[PDB]
This record gives sequence, C-alpha cells and structure tokens, in this order.
Amino acid sequence: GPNANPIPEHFFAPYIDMSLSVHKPLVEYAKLTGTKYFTLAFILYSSVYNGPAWAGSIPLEKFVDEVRELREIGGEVIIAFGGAVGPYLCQQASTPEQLAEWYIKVIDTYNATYLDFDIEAGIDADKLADALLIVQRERPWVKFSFTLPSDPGIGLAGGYGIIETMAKKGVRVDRVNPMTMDYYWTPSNAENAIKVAENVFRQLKQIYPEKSDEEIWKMIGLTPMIGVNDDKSVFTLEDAQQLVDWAIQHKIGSLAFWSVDRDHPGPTGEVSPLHRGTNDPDWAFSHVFVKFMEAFGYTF
Amino acid sequence: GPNANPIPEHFFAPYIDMSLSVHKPLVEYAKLTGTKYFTLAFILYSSVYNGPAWAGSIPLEKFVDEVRELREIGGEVIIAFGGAVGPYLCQQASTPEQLAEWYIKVIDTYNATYLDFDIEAGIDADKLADALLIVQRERPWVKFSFTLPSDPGIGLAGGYGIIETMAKKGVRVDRVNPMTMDYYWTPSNAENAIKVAENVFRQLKQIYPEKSDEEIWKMIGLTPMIGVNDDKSVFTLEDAQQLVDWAIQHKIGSLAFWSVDRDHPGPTGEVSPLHRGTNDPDWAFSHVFVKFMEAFGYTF
Repeated sequence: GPNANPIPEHFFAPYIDMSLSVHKPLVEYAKLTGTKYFTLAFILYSSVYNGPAWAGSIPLEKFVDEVRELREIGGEVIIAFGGAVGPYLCQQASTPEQLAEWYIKVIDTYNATYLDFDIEAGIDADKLADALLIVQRERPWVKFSFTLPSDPGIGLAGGYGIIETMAKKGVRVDRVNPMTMDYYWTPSNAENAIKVAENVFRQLKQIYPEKSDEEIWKMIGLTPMIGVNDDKSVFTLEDAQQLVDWAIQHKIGSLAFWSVDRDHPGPTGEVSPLHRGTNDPDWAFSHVFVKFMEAFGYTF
Repeated sequence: GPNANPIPEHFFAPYIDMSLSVHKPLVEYAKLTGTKYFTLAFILYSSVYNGPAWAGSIPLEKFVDEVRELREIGGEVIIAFGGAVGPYLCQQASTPEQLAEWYIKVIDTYNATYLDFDIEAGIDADKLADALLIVQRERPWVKFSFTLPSDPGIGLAGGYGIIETMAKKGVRVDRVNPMTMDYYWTPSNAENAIKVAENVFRQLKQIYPEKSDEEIWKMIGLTPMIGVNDDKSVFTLEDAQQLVDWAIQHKIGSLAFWSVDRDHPGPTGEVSPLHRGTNDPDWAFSHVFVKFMEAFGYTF
C-alpha cells in the first residue's frame, strides 16, 4: 500500500525499546540488523497525556516520521502494548469503549496493520476482549498478536486463559508469541524454547480443534531474550541457530527477540538494555534470526 | 524564605522518579511518606529542547506547580541530574559555559537551593568543575550534592576522582552521597552500608584533612535501594532501622533511598520501579528513615 507494506508469511520482527536514549532511526536498524520489520515497544497509559504513550511518558507520535522512512524501503512494524511493567492501557481504562478508543488512536497515528499485546501482569481478559471486538470491527485490516510468559513444563501460563477468552469472544488471534525466557528453574536455551513451542501447539489445538497442524504452527511465534537472561542463564548464539533451524523446519509463523539494542557484546553476564552480556559481535543474533526469513524468500 | 523553604541540617529526601505514569502530587507523597523533602530525579539532556528536561523528554517546567504546592506545607526539594541512563547534560555540553547555563536554567526555573549530581558513568570531571565554578559564583546560595556508586571494600569508586577534582578546583562540596547498593559480591545490607560510610569518611578526610570528624560526617549522606536490589540481595526493613540508628549516632548529614514509588510490598524477589519485592506494608521504609530526621528537630 501507499503507507503500509506487506509483512512476510514467515517473519522476524525483533523488539526495539523505543524509549532508550541510544535509539537509532528505524532505517538504520534495518541496515545493521538485516531485518526491516520491527516490533516497537511499549505503549502504556500515561497520566500526563491521559492516554497512550511510549513507556507511559513519551509522546505517542514521536516516531511517526521514523516509521514513514522505514516504509520507504519496504519495511513495516508491529506496535506493542504492555511489557514487564505497567500501567497498561487495559488496566487503566474504565470501559472497553475507552480502551478501544485508545488502541484505535495508536492504530491511526501509525497506520498500523499489526498490534502486539505483551501481557505479563494480571488483567481483565473479558474487558480486553470486548475492547478488541470493537477494534476489529472498526479497523478490520489490523492483525492481533499476543505475547505471553511461558515455561517448558506447561507452555503458556495464565496467558492461556487470555487466548481461551479471545477465541470464545470471537476476537481474531493472528499470532500467539510465547516469551521463551526467564524460567528460573531451568535455562533459557533452544531445547526449552522448543519444548515451549510443542506445549503451546497442544494448547492451541485444544482451543482450535478444527485447525490443521500447519494452521496451528502458522499462529505460533517464539521470542527468546538474547544472551544473558534475567535469571542468569544464557541464550547463546548456538541456541539461536538451533532454534532458527527448528523454526524453519516446522514452518512456524514468526520469530522475534528481546531486544535489538541488546545485540551488542558486553561484560560477561551483565544484564543491560544496551548489550547482551556475551562476547558475540555487534548484530550477531540479528543476522542469525534473519536466516529464518531468508529461507522463505526474504532478501534485503 | 518567600519562595523556598529551609531543608533541615540533617535531612531525609528520598528519590522520586518524576517520569513515572504513577506519579502522584508531591504534597500527597509528603502525607504518605512522612517527609516533605524529596530528591526529584532525573534531569537529562533533551534534543527536542536542546537543554535540560526530565528523563530527557518531559518539559522542564512540568513540575513547577507541584513544587509550589509542596512549599505551601513547608516542604522543599533537591533537583537531581544524571542517573542510570544518559545523556547527561555534562556529557552533551560543548563547553563549561554552556553546561553552567543549563544548570542555572534549572535552578532559576524551580528556585532550587540544592542540586544533586548523580554520576553513574564516566565523565569529564575537570569540565564539570569549571561549570560548577560558574554556577556557584552566579548562584552562591545553591548547595551541591554528589551521588556516586560505592562498594564496602573501597568507599567511592571512580567517583572519588570527581570529588578530588571539585576540591582541587575550589568547587563547593556540601554533600557526598554514596549509593550503598548493588555490590554483587556481598549483600546490600546495613553492615555494608556502614562499611561504605566509614571508607567514604576516610576518603573525604584525605581530601580535607583540616576538617573535624563531625564536619566530615555532616558532608556524608547514604542512599540504599530499598528491598530487592538489582543484584537480587535485599536491603530489609531491619537493615533500614539499623542504618537509621547508626546514622543518628554518627550525626551524618543525610539519608535518602531509591525510591519513593518502590516503597510498596510486591512479589518476593522481583525488581520493579513500582514496588520493592518484599512484604513490608506501604511506606514502611519511608517511616523508618524519617526517624533519622526526627532525631534532629523535624516534626510533621
């Protein structure tokens, strides 16, 4: 389209924490990472603007021009809400109507075609669903992604109930993206990310028994935390390669990771938003993950 | 005064992250915490305003009314620069003159009487000193505080060189406030905070051998991170009480902590800017720290 581009059937759209002072133009990240698709994070409720804002305090429209520039090279974005810390719009909104109004304001400001709801806190799934029914009715071309905590012994946790609710309510679920990270009792590696994927596959088959295996895998995305995780375990470059090859083989819908600005080497084991605590060269993980898209036609 | 109130000789002014969406009016925090003095954090460089701004994006003048309201109940504030993330004004400034101009703009906007330079990254100390020589000349009634990383085996780390530089160049040093937190190799408790204080005492005596022990202690302030620290150790309520009693006994200049919005119970062991990961009731730490100030005349 004139102001929106197509996202590949099998895509890699890593997370960019838009609030960081080190933030580079999206077109520059495209050149450095090799991918021209990104998940912009995170939109939260701002008391100052009494509405959506980045990190709950930065002007919503701040990155409109950056997105325009990215689209000029064929890139596209997914706008993410939520994250590890609130206040979420869905928590602050008093009614589903108000919540929908806020989501639609974000969609319209960025001519968004894909939204990601990163839910890591307790929320009113019924209110969220009612809001999304309004959103999909008013903006029928916008896809919905749900990024949720996961564990290799169970797949999705409380997030499973959120998807169950969406399905029952009739809310579109284009992508279910478990965060294959921070399990604490077992390491964040490829083996465990794959176990999570298999468990989530089973969970989605229970919600959508009429879907084929291929349709279920297409709904699934996986998002690891590169390098050192919050629990001190490390998702290595080897883990990245193993997961990418598994993802290609199973033809899943997408991959992403936390985060673009962390794809730099740094002091061993140090947790930071600016590097990953490993010694791999700048953009090393980005280049491995891009291989997932390249297997399915992508070239940049 | 007509436009500013006195800050106690021995005070407790905890940090408030002004950029948080949860931000309540300063007068409300005063009622809840028991202290009417706060350190407002953090002023950084903003490319949009090409000068000082909160969190590097929020308009500088945004909280002028809140400060005026706090002053109506006898309260006062310390304006903090820097913090864990940049860009710092002292890093962006092209000259000491421009840097001084920015600091003075902040002083004049808030009729500030106390500034805190929270330096957690490498900086040009000589340049900062040249800038502060200008500031103290033009605004001789403004006190200077330096908040720096610390470790129980050494006292101040690289930040010690900053204080040495200030002293050598003739810049006033009213407060040296080590951040008694995140040591990683040993826990963030009262015992280690005290060891840090003793080492800082030695460090300041080495710079100012002519000052009495009482004068040195008055220059010192201690700032722990309440509850769970970034390295996962925990500064408990018991640690808070032990530190407060030690501080009263040694008649040090001040206490503060990170942070006001974290003084709430929350999931055990979780690091967040909205709670402290311990089970103590709301405002429990604030109430303990206030005892330090009460010992020297404070009543609210």
